[PDB]
Amino acid sequence: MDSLEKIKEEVISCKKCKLWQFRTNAVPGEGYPKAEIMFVGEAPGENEDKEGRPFVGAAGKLLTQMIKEILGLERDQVFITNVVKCRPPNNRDPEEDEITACSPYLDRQIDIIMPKIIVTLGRHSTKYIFSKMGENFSSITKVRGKSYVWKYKEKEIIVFPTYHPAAALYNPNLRKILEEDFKKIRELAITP
Ligand code: SF4
Repeated sequence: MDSLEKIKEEVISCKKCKLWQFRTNAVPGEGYPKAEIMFVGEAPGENEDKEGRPFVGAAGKLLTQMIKEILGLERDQVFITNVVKCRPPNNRDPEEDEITACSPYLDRQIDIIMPKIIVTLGRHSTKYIFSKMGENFSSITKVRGKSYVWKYKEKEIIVFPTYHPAAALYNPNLRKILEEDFKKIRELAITP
């Protein structure tokens, strides 16, 4: 039967799409298997590729700070991954065939974890999860900052799209919006 350990083993040696040829390390994701909050980013950047870990660049440091200061959580208490788990060449966006190849890993991670909340960081992860939900995706600007109920198996999962933290690094206005969004995520997390 499936497990997060099995998914990690498969990802680390995966050659299911052409992205494998460009990587230093695949990035399977990390965190608590019973996380109430699951964060899903786009694809690994350069530092993520180097470390084999999600959100470790400057952007990841900001994410960590927001999780700590606004949500009141350590990274070990949440689960963090990416819709595509290898760094696209020259940091381009992932192709549709790459998302198709890799996203079953994310499906399997969600299946196992069944978080209360999935926070989709950026337009690619948001569009992907919306496609799985059957929810209409317009743009990240139009859908961010709202909760969407995803009836999934026996449970309800709250999907909360926001901007990717890298977008907030050098943009004070967008960072305040991201912070406000994390405040809303906090309220959702603590409310029965
Ligand atoms: S991006 Fe995903 S599907 Fe493609 S090689 Fe890496 S782990 Fe496999």
